[PDB]
Amino acid sequence: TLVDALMTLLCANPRYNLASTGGHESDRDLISYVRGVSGPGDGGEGQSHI
Amino acid sequence: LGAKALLDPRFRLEFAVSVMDRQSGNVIESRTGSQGGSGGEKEIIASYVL
Repeated sequence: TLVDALMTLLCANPRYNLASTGGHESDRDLISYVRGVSGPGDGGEGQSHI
Repeated sequence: LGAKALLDPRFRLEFAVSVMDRQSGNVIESRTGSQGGSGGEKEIIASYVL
């Protein structure tokens, strides 16, 4: 996440969390970092994941 | 993708993982799509399901 934060500055469209899929695809957006979304919450209305 | 959906059984389902407590059948955590999880989070789920 630290590296993602830095990467937002140097790049036109940085691919967050790239090293998770060996170079295949990115999973996370930008906003969730601002929102501090701690993972995907439970479906029972959640709200404990943000 | 579409021509898989329309003619092949195992492409009509999305798979998901859930965590349940011994003392309560209530969801503790369930995950599917937009993983947003560290690389180490993935490999556990991987090895355990396999």
